[PDB]
This record gives sequence, C-alpha cells and structure tokens, in this order.
Amino acid sequence: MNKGELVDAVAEKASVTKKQADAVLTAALETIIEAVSSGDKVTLVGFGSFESRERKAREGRNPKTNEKMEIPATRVPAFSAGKLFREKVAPP
Amino acid sequence: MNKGELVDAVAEKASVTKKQADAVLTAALETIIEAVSSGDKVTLVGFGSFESRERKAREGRNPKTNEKMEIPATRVPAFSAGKLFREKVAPP
DNA sequence: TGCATATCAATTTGTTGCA
DNA sequence: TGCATATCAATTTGTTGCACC
Repeated sequence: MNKGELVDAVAEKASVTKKQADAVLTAALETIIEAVSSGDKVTLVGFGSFESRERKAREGRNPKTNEKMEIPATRVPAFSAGKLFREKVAPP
Repeated sequence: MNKGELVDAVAEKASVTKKQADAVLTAALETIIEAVSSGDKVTLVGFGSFESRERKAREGRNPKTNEKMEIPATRVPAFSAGKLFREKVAPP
C-alpha cells in the first residue's frame, strides 16, 4: 500500500475526498517529521510513538581500504510500535 | 505531542474540523496497522515505510525464577524512515 | 536497489509481575 | 511508563562503492 491507496481507504472510513484526505494525512506526516526533528516525541496511543535518538560516534571500517575509521555521532528518527499495533501483527 | 495535539495542529494546516481531522488520522492509523498485519508493506512518499518483520525464537531469562527460558518466534512492526525524514532530523 | 569487511560496534528488545 | 536478571543474546545500521553476495 502507497500514500495514494491509503488516502483512498481513508476517505472511505471517515468519509471525505481524495484531495481532502490526502491534504490531511500530509499535514500529519509533515507535522510528525517537524516535531521529531525539533526534539519532540510524537505520541499516538495504540499505534506507537516517534522520537529522535542520539547516536554516539562509533568505529567502522572501510571495506575498500580495510582501514579503521570513525562514524561521527548523529541523530536518527526512531519509531516504537504501540500495544494495539504489536498485537495485530502478532495476536497473543 | 499526542494524537489530540496532532489533531489540533492538523485541522489547521489542511483546513478541516477537529472531529473531522481526527476521524481521518484515525482511519489512516487503523489502515496502516491492518495492512502491515496482513503482510502489506505501507510505503508513504516523503516519510517512510511500515512493514512486519520475522523474529526467530531467542534466549531470555525469567527475572522471577532466574530460569533460562525461550522467547518464542514472533512478528513485529518495523518503521523505515525515508531520506527526507532522516535529513531533517540530521541535516547532511 | 542489493550486498559486501570486521574473529566490528554502538544499539534495541524481551524475559515476570506488580505499582 | 517504570523497575529489576543475565558476568544475557538476538536485533539493527553503518562504514565505501560495485553491479556480486
């Protein structure tokens, strides 16, 4: 399933337009990204949360030259699936 | 941020109602979960993808009885943030 | 796209049960 | 959500760069 297909399915459950539902899902996706980047945790009860996570510098290795090197510290977006989501993927 | 706060923020950006936007956002979240469960990979352009992943059985330990135990094989929801999301979180 | 080094290396998650 | 076990043990991603695996 892609964005479009999702938009289609959604328009139906809530009852709006393709243009509409698209506009709204987008608003949410861009807002999620913004919040996480700006250091906020996005929480969505049952579905899961999004957060940015710090990553320390770590040593890696050049597969070409075989030299040791340092992978600099970074920040990554992270997701944690909420309970309802986990339990639909793996029914207890 | 929470669903509600996301709802409030979303209603504005795309131009809808709070009861409306919510119902929409909800639709999408249920559908994502439903899709991922049935083995459907959800790929949203300019955000990331959701999929279900196999996990083999693995070793654990009962913190009560301190007995070694086997955690059964399962499936878990996984999120794969796209390039845009990653670059916003961590400018290149 | 996928896949590859390193006898990697920093990281995530789960295990019970109750608060 | 948290705590509290293992001198845990699977998991993930990335290092640079080809067209394999």
